[PDB]
Amino acid sequence: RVSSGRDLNCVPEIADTLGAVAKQGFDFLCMPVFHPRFKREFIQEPAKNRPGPQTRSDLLLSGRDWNTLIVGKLSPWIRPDSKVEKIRRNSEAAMLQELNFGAYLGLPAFLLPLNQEDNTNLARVLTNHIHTGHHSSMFWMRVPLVAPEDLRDDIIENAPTTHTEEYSGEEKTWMWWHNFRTLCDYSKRIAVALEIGADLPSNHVIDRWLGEPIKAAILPTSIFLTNKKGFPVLSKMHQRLIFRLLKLEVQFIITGTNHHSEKEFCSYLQYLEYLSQNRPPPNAYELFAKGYEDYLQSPLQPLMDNLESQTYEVFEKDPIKYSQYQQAIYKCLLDRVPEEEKDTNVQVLMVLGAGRGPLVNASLRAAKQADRRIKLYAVEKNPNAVVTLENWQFEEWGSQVTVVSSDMREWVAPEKADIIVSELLGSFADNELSPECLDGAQHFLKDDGVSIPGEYTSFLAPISSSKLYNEVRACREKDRDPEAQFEMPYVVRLHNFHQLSAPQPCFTFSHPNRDPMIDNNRYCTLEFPVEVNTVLHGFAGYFETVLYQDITLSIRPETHSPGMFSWFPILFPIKQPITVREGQTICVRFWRCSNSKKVWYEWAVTAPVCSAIHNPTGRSYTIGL
Amino acid sequence: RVSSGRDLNCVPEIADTLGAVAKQGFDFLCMPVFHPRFKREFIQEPAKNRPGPQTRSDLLLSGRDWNTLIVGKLSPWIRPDSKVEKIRRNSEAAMLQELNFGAYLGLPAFLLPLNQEDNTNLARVLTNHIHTGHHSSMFWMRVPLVAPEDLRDDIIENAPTTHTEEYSGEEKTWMWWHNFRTLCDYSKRIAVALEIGADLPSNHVIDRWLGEPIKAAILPTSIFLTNKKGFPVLSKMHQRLIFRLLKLEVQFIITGTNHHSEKEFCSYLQYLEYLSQNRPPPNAYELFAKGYEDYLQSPLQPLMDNLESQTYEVFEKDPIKYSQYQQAIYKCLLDRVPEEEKDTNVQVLMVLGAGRGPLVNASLRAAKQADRRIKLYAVEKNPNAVVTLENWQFEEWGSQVTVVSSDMREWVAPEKADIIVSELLGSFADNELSPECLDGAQHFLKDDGVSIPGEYTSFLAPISSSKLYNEVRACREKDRDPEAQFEMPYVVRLHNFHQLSAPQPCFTFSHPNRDPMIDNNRYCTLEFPVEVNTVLHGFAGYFETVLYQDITLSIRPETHSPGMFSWFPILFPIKQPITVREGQTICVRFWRCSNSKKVWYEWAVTAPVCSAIHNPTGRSYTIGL
Amino acid sequence: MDNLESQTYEVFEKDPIKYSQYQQAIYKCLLDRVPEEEKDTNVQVLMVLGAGRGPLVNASLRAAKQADRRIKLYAVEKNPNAVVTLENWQFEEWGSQVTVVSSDMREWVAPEKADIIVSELLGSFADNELSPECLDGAQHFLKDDGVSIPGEYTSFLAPISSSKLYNEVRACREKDRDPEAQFEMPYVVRLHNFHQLSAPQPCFTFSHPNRDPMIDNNRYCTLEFPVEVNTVLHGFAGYFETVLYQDITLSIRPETHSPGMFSWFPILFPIKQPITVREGQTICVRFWRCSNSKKVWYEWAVTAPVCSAIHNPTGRSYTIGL
Amino acid sequence: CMERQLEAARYRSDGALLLGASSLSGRCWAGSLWLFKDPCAAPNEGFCSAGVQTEAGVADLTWVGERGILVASDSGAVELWELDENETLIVSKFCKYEHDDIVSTVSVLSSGTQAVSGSKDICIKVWDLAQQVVLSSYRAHAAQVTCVAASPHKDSVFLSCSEDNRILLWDTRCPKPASQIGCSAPGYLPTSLAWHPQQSEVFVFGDENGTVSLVDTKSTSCVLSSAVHSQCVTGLVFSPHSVPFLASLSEDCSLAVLDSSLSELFRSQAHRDFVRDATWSPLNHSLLTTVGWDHQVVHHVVP
Ligand SMILES: Cn1cnc2ccc(-c3ccnc(NC[C@H](O)CN4CCc5ccccc5C4)c3)cc21
Ligand SMILES: Cn1cnc2ccc(-c3ccnc(NC[C@H](O)CN4CCc5ccccc5C4)c3)cc21
Ligand SMILES: Nc1ncnc2c1ncn2[C@@H]1O[C@H](C[C@@H](N)CC[C@H](N)C(=O)O)[C@@H](O)[C@H]1O
Ligand SMILES: Nc1ncnc2c1ncn2[C@@H]1O[C@H](C[C@@H](N)CC[C@H](N)C(=O)O)[C@@H](O)[C@H]1O
Ligand SMILES: Nc1ncnc2c1ncn2[C@@H]1O[C@H](C[C@@H](N)CC[C@H](N)C(=O)O)[C@@H](O)[C@H]1O
Repeated sequence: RVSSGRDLNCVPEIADTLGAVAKQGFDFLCMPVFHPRFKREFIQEPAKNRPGPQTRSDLLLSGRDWNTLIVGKLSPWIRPDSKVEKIRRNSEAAMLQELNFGAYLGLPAFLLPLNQEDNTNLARVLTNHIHTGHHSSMFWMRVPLVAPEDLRDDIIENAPTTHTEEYSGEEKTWMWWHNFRTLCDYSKRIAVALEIGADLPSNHVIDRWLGEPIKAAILPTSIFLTNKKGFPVLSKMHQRLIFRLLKLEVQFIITGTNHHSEKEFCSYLQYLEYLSQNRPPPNAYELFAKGYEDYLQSPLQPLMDNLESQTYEVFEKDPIKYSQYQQAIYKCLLDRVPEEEKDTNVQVLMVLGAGRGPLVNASLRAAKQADRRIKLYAVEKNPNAVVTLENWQFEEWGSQVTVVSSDMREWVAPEKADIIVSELLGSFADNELSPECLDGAQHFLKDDGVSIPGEYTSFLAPISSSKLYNEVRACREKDRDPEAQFEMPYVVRLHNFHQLSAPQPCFTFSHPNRDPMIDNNRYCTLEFPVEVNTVLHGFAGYFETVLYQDITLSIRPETHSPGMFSWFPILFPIKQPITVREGQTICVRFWRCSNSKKVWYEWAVTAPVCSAIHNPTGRSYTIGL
Repeated sequence: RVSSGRDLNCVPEIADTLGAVAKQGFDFLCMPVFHPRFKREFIQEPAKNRPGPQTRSDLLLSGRDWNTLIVGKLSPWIRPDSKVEKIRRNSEAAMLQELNFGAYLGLPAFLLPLNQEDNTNLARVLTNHIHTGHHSSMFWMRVPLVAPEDLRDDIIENAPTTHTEEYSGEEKTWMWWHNFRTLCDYSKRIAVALEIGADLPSNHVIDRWLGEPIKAAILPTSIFLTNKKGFPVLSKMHQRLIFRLLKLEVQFIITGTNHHSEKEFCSYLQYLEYLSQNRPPPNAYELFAKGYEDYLQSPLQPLMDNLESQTYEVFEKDPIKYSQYQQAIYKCLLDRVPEEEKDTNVQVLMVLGAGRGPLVNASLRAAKQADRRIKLYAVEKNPNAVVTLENWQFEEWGSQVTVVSSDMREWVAPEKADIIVSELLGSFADNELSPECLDGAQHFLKDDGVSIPGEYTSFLAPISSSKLYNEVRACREKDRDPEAQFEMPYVVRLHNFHQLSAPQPCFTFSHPNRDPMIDNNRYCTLEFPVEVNTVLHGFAGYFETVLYQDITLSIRPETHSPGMFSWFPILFPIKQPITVREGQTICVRFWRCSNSKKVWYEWAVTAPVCSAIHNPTGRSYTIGL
Repeated sequence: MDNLESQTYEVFEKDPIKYSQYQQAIYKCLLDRVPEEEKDTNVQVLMVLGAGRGPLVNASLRAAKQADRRIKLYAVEKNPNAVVTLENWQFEEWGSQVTVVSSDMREWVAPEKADIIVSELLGSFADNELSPECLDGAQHFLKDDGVSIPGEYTSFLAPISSSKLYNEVRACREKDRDPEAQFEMPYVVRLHNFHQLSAPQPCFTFSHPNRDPMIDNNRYCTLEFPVEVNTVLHGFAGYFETVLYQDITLSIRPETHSPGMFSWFPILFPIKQPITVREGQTICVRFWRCSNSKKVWYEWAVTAPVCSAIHNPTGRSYTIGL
Repeated sequence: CMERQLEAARYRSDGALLLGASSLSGRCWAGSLWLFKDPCAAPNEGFCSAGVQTEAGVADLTWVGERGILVASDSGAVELWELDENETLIVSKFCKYEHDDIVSTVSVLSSGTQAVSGSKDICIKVWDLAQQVVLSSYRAHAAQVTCVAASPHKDSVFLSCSEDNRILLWDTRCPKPASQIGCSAPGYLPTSLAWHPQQSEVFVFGDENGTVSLVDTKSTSCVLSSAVHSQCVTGLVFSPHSVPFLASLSEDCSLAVLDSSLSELFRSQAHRDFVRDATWSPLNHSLLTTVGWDHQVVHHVVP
């Protein structure tokens, strides 16, 4: 089901109209709060002293109806950016007046147009309103894909519509929204009511709006086509946009009169409902992620903290990760012990970081699948999970499994391993110190021993997203650097965003690592070719890992392991957004750094302009050894 | 219905036991998370290397069961404050171990006893736990009304129980809780599980616990009596405490074995249910307030801000305030115009701050009740309510009511008033600038004109309440003085608190005020005789007002207008709690201060010790003119 | 975690008592370990752990041609900047009699074992520079009968009154941290405008070597300070004493203060809130020394005549980096 | 099958061995009772004479005469189990739920018809075993009761001790039955008690700090004392000899044997976990059997 409203600019009686539209199917109504034609004067007599009432009364609706059903509209004569001073001052005062009234009423949203380039003063007035008191309305800025001036009929003899295409020009309205939103300092209270036209502009004009805070999409009746049996429908290309807009999850708004006289207004609506009924069902991943879109998590401190029982519970339900591990253990066993040795050869297998035991069971299943014989150690530093483990090996595993309560960097192993098995991986691969952990453990792997994973690689992609930029900004805390929020990565199910270039490999680690001198520090330069205009707000990180041979796990979108929900992407913000133009290269630099106590990342953009170096010294973010 | 748990110290099988107690009626279960008798060693070999498992497994319950049904218990051998070093160190390590395990499990609460005077080290260990990571359990400290040493049978020949009563001594356990809670710096995560004994101590010992954060009350089976037909019941005096504890709203915990063999455990429970079924129903006030207990509000900025439509809505429903006003207007009319003048004399009545019109209607009802004739002005500064008003006088009132949109301090009145009517009052009477507002309006009241209200008086009482002290402390914001929270009053429905002395009048204002030189500033000294031991955390303010003659409104508890919910009490905190002893006097000083732009209060305690002067200069809190 | 600056070594190298006290300790130890008949046959291995710019290495050398006995010297130093001063010393002066070693004493693999380790790793509260942890990880290279100089140290506490210092602490509030952190860390301060409310009492004690079966450097201690005036408590002055060798000591405890020794001022441990104390009352204070593998810290609380909050729980405001 | 944590070991006059044990970890927290006519076959379950599961753990037990077993339960119950006619079953005679918390200690008074129990609920109770009722209930103590010990020869006299630091001498014949006793200055918490089996006037007590002390009731004064252990002293057991030796068990995992002036004659490190009980053979007076939480049953030879 879709959530949709009706946009009207004529309301003779409020009770009637609200009823009529509710009957038709609408969840809400966008209407004037003052009569659209009622120009008021605030300075010059006698007009200023116009006897009241200045509008209709709050008593006409319940408090609840106001809060849930009505979206305000700015009166169309209010022009804060007019070149006539008097109009500029009546508008300033009238915009305040209408905005104060919506707040009085408790309206949940309020519409204002960006229908021209210069909206400075509108922005200033609204900013000022936002910083006055404690009111709750969203502000939806009504912006079109295509400017009215670029949409007109070519029917003026001495003013032809300019034929030669301009890549920039056709993005003029994104820049209207961009400047406005910058002026108002990215207020989380200002979102987009994107107006869809009969002619879509080019892709690139529409993608432009990727990662913006679209709260609603406005559909004029006029853009609908007519089918065989006379019903309203949309072009194939319009449908594609409806689907992208449903995926984003926005509210639809029908505007204009009934241009299909044969049926009522609910017909338009029923088509939208038809469209959302008809989209693909949520896959397993999408169902897990459902509640988590653009929700920002501090990544786990994997060593200094102990995971909670319910955290092991949620991830033990991964339908792919463990069966992939089983298959890696399976293939490895065969490769190391020939059929003639099968009953003579007992492989020593160590699970390093055994949690509640799923990788120990997967090992066991791998052995009576390969039909080979294994001795198991289950090492775990978290003494709370060790309780689950030791209760497992008494009731089930038996002396085939030796449970070990300690850090893998610490354990004095009674024997050496044929195979070490671990999953110590975060969304940026090595961000849980898997390298440092497996390094200090490897002295007990036999000279020909295999590590599973054998290797992993992280990847980065630049992204656009005002929404996420604002989620980060909102993470400012008392009693720390006021900009620290921006100098740490976040595990996040990236949703309202645009990825600006394809992911490129960042850091790579191999196990075992018999480098003469082991160094886990890294420095890397990446150059991301960008072919759109946009604003950079951060870098999505992902990873890939080679478990064994051709058995892999991946959260890189292009090669994503299907069904695997165990890792969302990671986000590395930058303090200040950076404007990038069509055909420019974004250059970014990442360092992995350490000392004996901790590991951290530091990053900087070097083209098309420089950012500050982020997180120098792990000043805002370290990962505890 | 009551919410109650079972306390057990023996659990052979978890699934069985949980079921059994759920059957009996219990909402939750308090049990050991390790075997109570299982003393572990952490330093000396060989005991330290005891093969595991260290306890039973998380798998035995669902994640949800752990989170909602189980309250942990510290093992009774854990003695962090022992005089034997080795016991002190095993206990430190074992307390950590059990506390980490409860957090792993996601338990909602965890019990620890204060069963002796010195709990410093227990406090330190727990504080340290609280400041390690991000876990969610409440900690319930199990404290008795009466210490075990003061409860024993007098059956030791050469160690008699001391007969002569000590007012202090019998409060020894409050001081156990107090020191502990001070040590842990008032953590909002530490609350009281108060253990009720067969013999209650004196009132004064029990009142001591007034205003403390009691989350549960523990009832041993042993304290219950037996009735005619063999069922468990409690003494009259125990019932009184149950009622006070229900009113506070806590969770009950049954502890001990079945000492009424004739019936099952649900019998004890059914008595508690009987008790809460049998208490008085919520009066009208109590129903309005239901959701608001100890919830802190910033008071309204009455002049600089405009109230919202829903705010007028909620208070227009007051069943007493307006009918009291009507009755004042009624009596005044008769007193000013004799029966012979009745049809000849038309009284000019001005409603100053008319909101959505209820006091205008009450005036109108007062006129055709007195059967006298009136001309009405309805002045209102809030242009949004003016919309409601002007729609009222077109549809209903007619030219009998002249709606005026402006500030009463500003309006040039066409004629003078016989009677001004206003309700510009906050919970501390004059904290919405009613004095300043009526002062600047009075030039248009006739020389013999009446103001309704004629006068008002504020009142103060010192209070005890750790809960509220903690609610204030938690109001610290970024980007302002870290102690400002304490230098402003809060409108709050005071609930978990103890009032230490009876309210005493503070500031008084009269209208009209034809003082040759008007001064609204005030300075006042109050001396509050205290007869209990306690800790002072703030001053509850209240008020009384004389509408007309004997027609009053009041939120002073002793003279509270019944049913009137329009005002909760006000709270004036102090930065630092102050210890007061039996028989001491609390001295407090309040100033009302102003300049041309704002009004504020400044306060200081001067006995039994001084506090800092609060809010000097209106540095943290002013009321805008 | 930090390396001292050249001018910091400069100022303290001028102490007219500390080094001549060390010399005298090294002197007495040498005689006690090698008899007159062994004098020309016996060469004592002496290691200076934390050698700075070399004064304790020179004091050792003076101690040897005073005792007229023979020594082999290692000069270990973790601060590579002072190591420059040291290595320029052993080329121009000391010669192969002194082996300069650039590393942490907890890290160094020693070629031989020591007869005597010499160190001054002491702060104003004795062990507040991690001398225990440092000498613990070094002791595996002291011979079974080897002597540590210092042999032991003891910290001391006294409650104090001082509004001036209470206000100096309060004024140490910084942006971007807990607004009360100033009060949850100690300060090295030349206490001047203050009143000491009770006589200093011993707090923590450490011994070297420490062949405790299981080494534990954590500590918990309760002190009861009888007060005989009315006043307001604002903090605890800390001091220390150390046994270099036998009867050779250093001290900043006022009653037994080493004359002329300016190398250490007292330390101040504030409390967040002043506490009123009355004639004849007892002030009770509790200190803990705490650690993990990365850091060491102190936590403290007053328990009588009223309680304070526990200060610095978790090293939340103040740790000493390992 | 037998739970790992062995709590109690007592020889019957005929040489057969009664064993008590709890499950103090894992899924099920219960206990069991075992009879081993072959004492060298302990603790293999197949080679036992009798055996049964109890509802909850066993904190303490004691023989009642020759066939009765009196049990201190985690559940708050004191229970009496009866040995079979054949002595091949163990059958529940009574389970009485009278304590509000773990029953920690139990002892049979001289005439074998009454018993005293001690609890974490701070109470001490006197039982009629024939009647299966609580006769008396005493809240003398101010913290959990650690040990109750009947006198050898008088049904109304017994020792008790608590974490409230009181050692109490009791005599149910007096209006005020208990009387506080012990060393000059209050020392460390009393953790174990044993009357001298010959001089019915003297006892020993163990403390939380590993000291064993000798007390005259006459002198109300501590005669001798020795630091026997490096950890708490959980049990004290006199030998059945004319001049009795004293066995000392501890959480330091060791057993020691001391003479009447408390000098060390013997020490055994054999256990690798807490030593929970000692019992001297009625037959071979130099053979001493200890059990512990390592699930070891050790037979010692004492010079
Ligand atoms: C969606 N969701 C629901 N419960 C959650 C708990 C933690 C997290 C969480 C928080 C911070 N970082 C992450 N991601 C990186 C982790 O390495 C993911 N792995 C995935 C596999 C795994 C297995 C056992 C125990 C922990 C884990 C964690 C997840 C997400 C949760
Ligand atoms: C329980 N509740 C539900 N909605 C509320 C809105 C404001 C408040 C509120 C906030 C801050 N101070 C107050 N109390 C002092 C006010 O003077 C109460 N009067 C009571 C009468 C009245 C009549 C019309 C418009 C406003 C008012 C406000 C109330 C309480 C509310
Ligand atoms: N250095 C280390 N030594 C031992 N265990 C570790 C170390 N680092 C992390 N761990 C544990 O490794 C586990 C890593 C988890 N991602 C995997 C849990 C389990 N293997 C599973 O797949 O469900 C956690 O339980 C950590 O507590
Ligand atoms: N100086 C002022 N001039 C005019 N109106 C004011 C002034 N101060 C406060 N008010 C209005 O006075 C009203 C005060 C309300 N407490 C009463 C509302 C209404 N009389 C009622 O009882 O429901 C609010 O609507 C304020 O906006
Ligand atoms: N663990 C350590 N290993 C090596 N050197 C250390 C260690 N800890 C501290 N130091 C050095 O020890 C010296 C201590 C100073 N107080 C003494 C300097 C010199 N001994 C003098 O008396 O002037 C400093 O130079 C430190 O850098």
